[PDB]
Parts: sequence; C-alpha cells; structure tokens
Amino acid sequence: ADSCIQFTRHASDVLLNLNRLRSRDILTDVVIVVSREQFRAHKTVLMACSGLFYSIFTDQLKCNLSVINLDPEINPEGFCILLDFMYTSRLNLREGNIMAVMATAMYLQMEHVVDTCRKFIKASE
Amino acid sequence: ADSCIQFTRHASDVLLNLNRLRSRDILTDVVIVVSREQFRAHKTVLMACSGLFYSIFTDQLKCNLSVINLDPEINPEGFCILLDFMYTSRLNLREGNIMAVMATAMYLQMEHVVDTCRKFIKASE
Amino acid sequence: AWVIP
Amino acid sequence: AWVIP
Ligand SMILES: C[C@H]1COC(=O)c2c(c3cc(Nc4ccnc(Cl)c4C#N)ccc3n(C)c2=O)N1
Ligand SMILES: C[C@H]1COC(=O)c2c(c3cc(Nc4ccnc(Cl)c4C#N)ccc3n(C)c2=O)N1
Ligand SMILES: [Cl-]
Ligand SMILES: [Cl-]
Repeated sequence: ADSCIQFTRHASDVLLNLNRLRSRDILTDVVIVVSREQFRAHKTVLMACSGLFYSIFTDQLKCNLSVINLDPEINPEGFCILLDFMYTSRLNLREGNIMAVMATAMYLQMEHVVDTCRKFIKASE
Repeated sequence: ADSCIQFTRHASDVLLNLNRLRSRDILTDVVIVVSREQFRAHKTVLMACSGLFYSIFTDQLKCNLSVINLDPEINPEGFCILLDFMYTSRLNLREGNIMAVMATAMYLQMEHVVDTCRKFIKASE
Repeated sequence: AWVIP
Repeated sequence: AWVIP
C-alpha cells in the first residue's frame, strides 16, 4: 500500500546481523577460493552485491556448487577487502591496495566501487 | 582499519536485491506455514530480523528443517505484513490490521515494531 | 526512528 | 555517495 511508514535504520541493522552470522560461520553455504586462500560466505549476500556472483548462482548447474574458484590473477587481499565491504558498507581503500581493489571490483562487477577507485587515482595524478 | 570510507546507500541496495530474489523464488530455503497459508523465504533474512527465527535456526536440529509451522493463533495477514517489512523496511500499518500486526510482532520478537504499534494505539485512545 | 517515505 | 563514517 502507499500508506506505509518506514524504519530508517532497518536495512543497516539487517546487514549488521548478516555480518555477525558470517563471523560466527552460521548458515554459510559457499567457500570462495582465491589463490589457495579460502573465504566462507552466504550465496544470497554475494549475489546481492556483485554482477559476477549474481550470474554464477542463477546458473542451473553452478547454483548447487559449494566451492567456487576465482581467476588466478585475482589478489586475495583485494578480495578480502571487497567481501568486508559487501557485509558492512565500509571500504578500506589505501594507497598500497587501491590498484588491486579496483581490478578485483572490475572482475566482480561492483561498479560503484570501480568508479570511486578511478576518482581517488585521478586525484593523485 | 579506522580509515574506511562508507557508501550510504549500500545497505538499502542489498535489501532491495534480497527482496528481488524472494519475488523470483531464487535460493529460498524454508517455507513458513501460518494456518495452512505458505510463505517462502531465506533463513538468513528471517534470523537477521527476528528473535524467534534467530533462536529457531541456531538450534542444531531445527536449522535443517525446510518447513516451520507457526502457532495456530497467528494471523496470516499479520505475518505477511511483517515478512514484507523484513525485506523492505516498510510497514503497512492500518486501523484494521494493527492489533494482528502487534500480536504477531510480539510472537516473532521484533521489538521496534511492537513499540511503534503501542504508540499508534495510545494516540487513538 | 520511523518516517513517511 | 561516499562519506567519512
Ligand atoms: C549492492 C548493489 C549495488 O552495487 C553494485 O556494485 C552492484 C550490485 C549488483 C547486484 C546484482 N544483483 C542483482 C541484480 C538484479 N536482480 C537481482 Cl535479484 C540481483 C540479486 N541478487 C547484479 C549486478 C550488480 N552490479 C552490476 C553492481 O554494480 N549490487
Ligand atoms: C532488524 C533487527 C532489529 O529489529 C528487531 O526488531 C530485532 C532484530 C533481532 C535480530 C536478531 N538476530 C540476531 C541477533 C544477534 N546476533 C545475530 Cl547473529 C542475529 C542474527 N541473525 C535477534 C533478535 C532481534 N530482536 C529481538 C529484535 O527486536 N532485528
Ligand atoms: Cl562443489
Ligand atoms: Cl522438513
């Protein structure tokens, strides 16, 4: 109905509890492997944040896999930073990690992140 | 790190995509039964929004159930309104549904909703 | 919290 | 959007 009321902090409170479930390894259903480093996560959160994961988990065969291996060129620290951003809205962008974070966000199809990385790089030139 | 930047709309964008997955019945993993009416949902979203569902899906036996039956006193329309709120932050509170919505939120242990219902009732007295 | 969206 | 939280 058009007469709904809205709770401002609801979406942020849901994301905080989804990250608490990840921290405690509760109902995680996939392992993402990046150059032998392993990251446990929830498929629904990955799909909600990334064009690449949305395409992977809507495929009739890949939706049932419990392990997904990323391209060997992907940096594990860059992936870790982006997985933390998916679950918290906070991005740990630093001079020493920005090139890896940008390349990983291009691969994962996370366009807001790619745009912000490009702007921070352009400001230093 | 304490030098993170934050994307304001990220949590709301994640919740919008979780509701799109629910609409299309993608990776839903539980059916909630309320007086023979059936509602498909994601266990992680239910746990993130409700004290009752958090307790149910952290139990070592109930975590593996694919169907959960609610108490026969629970109203299906009240449950439907609260499930929509979990996935959108919007609550369709009307004079004709407020008593059922409040009783359902007390059972589900959704305290912000219980408080708002009490205030709207107190204003009409 | 609550607002008119 | 981006802000200093
Ligand atoms: C946080 C949000 C915005 O930030 C992004 O970076 C961002 C995305 C993003 C998401 C999806 N996923 C869905 C899209 C549509 N319909 C459904 Cl059902 C889903 C799901 N699940 C797909 C692509 C995305 N693409 C390209 C982004 O660029 N996520
Ligand atoms: C939207 C948020 C605030 O609104 C509520 O109404 C509300 C709740 C709420 C949530 C939980 N769930 C968790 C709590 C803690 N640690 C973890 Cl890992 C989880 C999970 N998942 C438990 C209780 C809740 N109780 C009582 C509320 O009252 N949800
Ligand atoms: Cl597998
Ligand atoms: Cl079952």
